[PDB]
Amino acid sequence: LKDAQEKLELAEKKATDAEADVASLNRRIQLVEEELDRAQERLATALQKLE
Amino acid sequence: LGTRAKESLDLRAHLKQVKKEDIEKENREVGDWRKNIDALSGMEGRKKKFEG
Repeated sequence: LKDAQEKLELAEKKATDAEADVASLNRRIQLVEEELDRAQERLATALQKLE
Repeated sequence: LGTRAKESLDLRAHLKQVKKEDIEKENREVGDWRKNIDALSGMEGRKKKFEG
């Protein structure tokens, strides 16, 4: 039980940590993708202007 | 004949002035505004509120 207790607590902490990491990284990837797309639209504007 | 011909040019000089000197009133409107960038710096918000 005590062994099971420690196993359970450690696994739960590890799981919550991984979840928080992946969620925040998902937010980051969203932000960087927004950067990319908005920059692409700037690229299109510039292309039209130059042509 | 020369004076009569030059009279029309002198008259058209005023029209030329009205055409040209007046557009000098302002020409900086071609100057564009700031249009600053974020560079992934203006991202300091969470999924808390979106309607406002």
